[PDB]
Amino acid sequence: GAMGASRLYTLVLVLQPQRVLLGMKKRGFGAGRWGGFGGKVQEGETIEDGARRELQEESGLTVDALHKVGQIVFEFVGEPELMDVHVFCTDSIQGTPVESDEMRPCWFQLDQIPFKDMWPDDSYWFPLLLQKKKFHGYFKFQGQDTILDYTLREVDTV
Ligand SMILES: Nc1nccc(-c2ccccc2)n1
Ligand SMILES: Nc1nccc(-c2ccccc2)n1
Repeated sequence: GAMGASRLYTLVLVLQPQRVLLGMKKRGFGAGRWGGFGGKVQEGETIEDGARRELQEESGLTVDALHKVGQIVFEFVGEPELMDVHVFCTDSIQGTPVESDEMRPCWFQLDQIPFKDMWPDDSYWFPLLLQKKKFHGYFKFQGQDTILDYTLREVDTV
């Protein structure tokens, strides 16, 4: 039948030549994992404005200019609504990251990407992000650890 309805999310990676900024989620769904900064797009908000807003709210960083790098759809067994995540990256920042109620930030060298403490799907698409290759992906999860199905492709245009 019809593909499930999806909720629009953004996800932002601050990716510099030698390091990436990640936030450890302090509470809720996915708590205890390092990831990018993101959340739900609000009514009337452009996707990129939502991405900038999520970065500011969760990390304190203000950036003008994000680059679209990928789209990932997440599905969780037992929940009919999908997560439609638009992924962005920026290399140029001009402030300091701060701990927020949602996220605790640390910088990671790019030979120390903390995959063991990141969502399992990141092992597949994060390498494409690091190579500056655009991608579309889909991951079906049983709970937070187990992938039952996934698709992934490199694209020329997101
Ligand atoms: N906590 C939780 N657990 C399972 C699924 C979801 C979900 C959220 C937004 C959109 C689609 C699914 N959220
Ligand atoms: N990379 C990835 N994979 C699956 C789910 C998530 C997620 C993280 C925080 C909040 C909601 C979903 N992130």
